Amino acid sequence: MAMEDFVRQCFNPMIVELAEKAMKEYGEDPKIETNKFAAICTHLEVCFMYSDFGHRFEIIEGRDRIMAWTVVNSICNTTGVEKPKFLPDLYDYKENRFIEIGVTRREVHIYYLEKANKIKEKTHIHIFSFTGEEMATKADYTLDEESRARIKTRLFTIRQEMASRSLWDSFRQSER
Ligand SMILES: Cc1cc(-c2noc(=O)[nH]2)ccc1-c1cc(=O)c(O)c(C(=O)O)[nH]1
Ligand SMILES: [Mn+2]
Ligand SMILES: [Mn+2]
Repeated sequence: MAMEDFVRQCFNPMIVELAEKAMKEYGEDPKIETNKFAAICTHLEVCFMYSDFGHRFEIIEGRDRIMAWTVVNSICNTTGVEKPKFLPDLYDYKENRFIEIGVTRREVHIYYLEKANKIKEKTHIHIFSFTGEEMATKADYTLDEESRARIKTRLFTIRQEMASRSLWDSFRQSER
């Protein structure tokens, strides 16, 4: 699979390994579910990028479940903020709120409703597309123009890379 080769070549090994771990532990093979693998990596990278543009953010996504919940509990105990039912992706120490990060091959409003419906919580939601569109709750985009622009550019580059290798048509039809 070119798709597996693309993944190993466009994401850095820590991300690839983190994505592989999370698939394999749940009995999913990244050489078979190659679109899912590419999606997990993409989303991981966005979460890491989002975190890196701030010690403003706590990274929750990408840790094992014990650690993610340890981090969430520890944030809750010290800030007082409500404990989410689902593991979010980051915590924002400036805005004092969790963030759910969405990356979608579909329209941002569509994916946004899917997320908000799933955590109907007082978690902030920020959706990115592979087209440069974003949507965030209350149109509050958390980051500055430049950090958002780097995320959008990276996502658009992944898409175009996939398109170079004729993987994009498959990739975008494999989301809900
Ligand atoms: C990135 C991803 C991909 C899939 C997926 N399954 O088949 C695919 O093509 N993608 C399912 C869930 C998730 C996912 C998305 C999120 O935004 C997210 O916060 C999580 C999470 O588990 O915390 N998982
Ligand atoms: Mn997550
Ligand atoms: Mn997410």
